[PDB]
Amino acid sequence: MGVPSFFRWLSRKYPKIISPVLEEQPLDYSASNPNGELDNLYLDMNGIVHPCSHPENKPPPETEDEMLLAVFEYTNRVLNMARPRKVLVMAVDGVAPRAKMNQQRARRFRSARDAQIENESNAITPGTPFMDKLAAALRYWTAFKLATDPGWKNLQVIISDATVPGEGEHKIMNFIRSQRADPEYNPNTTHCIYGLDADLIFLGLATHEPHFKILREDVFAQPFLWLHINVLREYLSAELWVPGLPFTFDLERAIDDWVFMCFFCGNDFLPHLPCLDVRENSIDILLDIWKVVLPKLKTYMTCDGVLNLPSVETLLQHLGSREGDIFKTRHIQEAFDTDEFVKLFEPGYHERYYTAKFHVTPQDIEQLRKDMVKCYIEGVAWVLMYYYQGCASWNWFYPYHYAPLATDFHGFSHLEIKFEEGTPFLPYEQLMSVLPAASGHALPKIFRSLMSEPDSEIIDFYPEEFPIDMNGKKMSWQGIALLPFIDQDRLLTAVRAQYPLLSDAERARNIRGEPVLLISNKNANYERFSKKLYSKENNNNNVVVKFQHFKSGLSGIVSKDVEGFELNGKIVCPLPNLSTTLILKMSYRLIPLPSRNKSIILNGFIPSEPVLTAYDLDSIMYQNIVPVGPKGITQYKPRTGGYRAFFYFAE
Amino acid sequence: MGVSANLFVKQRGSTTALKQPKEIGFYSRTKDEEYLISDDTNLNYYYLPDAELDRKLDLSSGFQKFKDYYKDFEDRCSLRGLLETIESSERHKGKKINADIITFRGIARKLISCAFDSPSFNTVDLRIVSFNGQLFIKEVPENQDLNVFTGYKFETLATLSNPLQYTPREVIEKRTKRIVSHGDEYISVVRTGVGNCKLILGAEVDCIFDFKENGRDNLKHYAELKCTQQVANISDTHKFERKLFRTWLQCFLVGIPRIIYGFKDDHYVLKTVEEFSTEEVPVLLKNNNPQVGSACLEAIKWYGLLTEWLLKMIPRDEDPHSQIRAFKLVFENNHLRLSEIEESDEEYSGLIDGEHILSNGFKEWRKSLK
Ligand SMILES: [Mg+2]
Repeated sequence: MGVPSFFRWLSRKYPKIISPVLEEQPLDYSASNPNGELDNLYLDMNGIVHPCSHPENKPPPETEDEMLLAVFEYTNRVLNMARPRKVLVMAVDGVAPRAKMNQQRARRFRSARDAQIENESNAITPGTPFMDKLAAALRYWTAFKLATDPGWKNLQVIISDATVPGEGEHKIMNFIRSQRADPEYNPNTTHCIYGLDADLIFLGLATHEPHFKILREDVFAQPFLWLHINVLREYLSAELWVPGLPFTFDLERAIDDWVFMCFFCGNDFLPHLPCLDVRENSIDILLDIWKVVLPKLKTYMTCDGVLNLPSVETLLQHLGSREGDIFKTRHIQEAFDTDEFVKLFEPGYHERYYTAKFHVTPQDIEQLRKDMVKCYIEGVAWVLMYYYQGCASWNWFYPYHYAPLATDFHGFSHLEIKFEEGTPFLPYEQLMSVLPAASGHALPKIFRSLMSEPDSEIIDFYPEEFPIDMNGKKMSWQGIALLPFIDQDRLLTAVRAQYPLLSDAERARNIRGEPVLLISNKNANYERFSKKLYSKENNNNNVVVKFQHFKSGLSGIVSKDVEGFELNGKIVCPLPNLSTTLILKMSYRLIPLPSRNKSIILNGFIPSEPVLTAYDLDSIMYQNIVPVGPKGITQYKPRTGGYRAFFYFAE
Repeated sequence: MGVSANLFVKQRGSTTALKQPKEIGFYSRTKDEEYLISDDTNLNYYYLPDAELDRKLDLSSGFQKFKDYYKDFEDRCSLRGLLETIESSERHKGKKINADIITFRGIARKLISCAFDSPSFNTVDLRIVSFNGQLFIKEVPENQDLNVFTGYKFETLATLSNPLQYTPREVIEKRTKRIVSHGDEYISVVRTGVGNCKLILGAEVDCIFDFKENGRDNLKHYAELKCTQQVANISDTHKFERKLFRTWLQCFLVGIPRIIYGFKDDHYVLKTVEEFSTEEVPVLLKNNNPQVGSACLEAIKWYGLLTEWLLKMIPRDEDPHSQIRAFKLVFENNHLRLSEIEESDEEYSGLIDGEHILSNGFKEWRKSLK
């Protein structure tokens, strides 16, 4: 898509966050130009698999081999720009939670609807032969680099293929958070994310690691940009200020509340409130409400990923008081398909909007409203939990195509909220959930019969054409597919019945295959790891190594590969690698969190230099290249009343 | 008086440096005078974000509920845990640890400070010495109490009872209200030396900074957090520099790497915090106040002269621990250190010979058992 107005909002409010990527004219290890060096790098890998499989530039690659070649070319440019010195994480996208699947399914069905017009990219989901071919290929390309480039002789690489469940963006947060939980973790490791998504800004803040940078292509002006989280926290220190609070001000909690408002007023799982059309012209309205309400509360609204429902009701009540005028002002500013909503809002609001959307009688609406508001608030809780402490449930989802009105959010404050971590779906169950029948060639075609054959128990989940619903005068691609929500018990019992008919080679790639992988090349750990894991006492790998951040800038738990790798073996591209004298690789696991993650700055964090000045902050109370990494040794600012400060303050 | 000697305070030796220190083991002391050898319940973890300095934290708060357990102790300077820690470290390796003197770091700091501080301003105490086949040394127990409380509150505010990672958030939010208490230490046992003289020092340490290492010298990860004072006018720098110099010995004698000072404004309001490496301070003093900075190598040379003096002022190094012992009072008076045999005609001599009032029975039995 073309350059979103969201970046225009960012550049209008926060211009000093952006800086160009400094770039050169092939030796890896030489000091990089962009005012710092990176310890760690994280890849949103779908954010290159998609641009490869369906470019905005005219020529597509002609074959899977050429698509993979294009992926290797592009990743080589990315690493040569960023130069990670200690670790790299591949994070391929995987099996998603139900709340994600039932949103993705609609986009997936709409693509097959568009393919009928094109006859006159759905292979990129987990479990397909294409992603399996990528999972062989990307590992090989990494092994080749570690074996042949000496600049990487200290580097560690972490690989999390499509067989590993969880959304890639969530795999990354779990990695960051489990490293951050190690007592030996260096408080000042520099971090970077590559990825196309706007949400990454909020997730950077949600780590509370202030040394983050985000790497992106600007759609206008092939240049690249850094966005510095380090500078955004500096901006928010002015923007989030409120005088006279009864509880003490605290920047981490204010930032968590602001991140919560951003996920609330525009979301990847829930439908948007009709009042709150798009983030970039909406966040500032809720922020003004928060700045008005905050001094009446007992506390900040969020806490380590948990809500305070009593407080949130007061904001939503204030928004309800504005909701009518927000509808008026939207209409004043204007000066098969189902999209007709000419009744607007002013006659009766919810009393007539509800029957227009849901086809429900006016006597039933109180019950429907009460149930929808419960479900939407549970969704807002599940979303906040998802990013702050991982998914509460893989089984949970929002039951409806539409959101309540702002007037409707009250009486939920009495609630207490609960969840279970019930196991996510297998690869073919994931595919059966999201694929339209046209794309059914991607499954073992035994399953494809259940999508298409008129005898199938589950045909209701595979409509060949479906009702679609455009809103807000969006005369564009943006229509909501009103598909029936899947009964997972009906689907899973229909799908699992086919399993004993499948080949052992088709049970492969439908087993979970849960291990993440780690690769090394005469690294600081090499002999220790080799000595236990491959010259093991047992042929059966019961032997496992735990390891800690201090020695090599990474921590985890480590064990032999399941893949038939061996210490003296060598291997071939799907340009032989000679691993037998060059590499060791292992199954890998995160150290599980000792206790719930805290939104705090860790002990021993040193700030970078400040970038803003009094003229910037006083404008908010109404650029160039920039440094990265710690500004020297001292953990505390110079201040009046102190020995080392006295000579400094006296120049 | 079977033996007696003096040393003039301003005579100085020649050896330029201490030996490299090493950590033998540790113990922690309960509120109940129970000693926990090889146990670390009392080891705090440092934690105070730079944003906390914005809050108007008051170091007097909770003074009326201060639990000063140390006043109630039966033997306020008892070496028992150090002796039992050395015993625990000797037992699993079948031999005596070759150190010439066993003592607390506070005693050693008191002794070395004699070269610089007048005995009244020093509060230089009575000291007692004895031998078995090596020397042992003990100190004789002796608005300003709010200044004492201030340090204990500041050390309580700046730390956690467990690692930050493992601490649940409620324990951080409660912290300003928490009761404050004294006589509840974690004490490390440090092997060290000066010239050809080898030592064991028991030393209290406030907190660890990076992380615990299991079964290894944690010594490179400790800090001292020092009782706070204001600095706002030029003469305050010299008053601070004297305190810093006293603080440098207190880390250097046992290789502790980090010194942290908090600063008050007035009343008991905390204003700022600053940090120094133990290796900076001699040079920092050498720049800002040379007559103070100079004292470091003078103190080390004096510590050499002292320890050779102790090992030559008619000590006994009679190696069979079944031999008859000897016992001495020690004082600093009129620019002389003084040393004198406690004659068996005095009740204190009969006590220190016949009873656990200096050295514990279990320790005496352990060394008699070779
Ligand atoms: Mg202290």
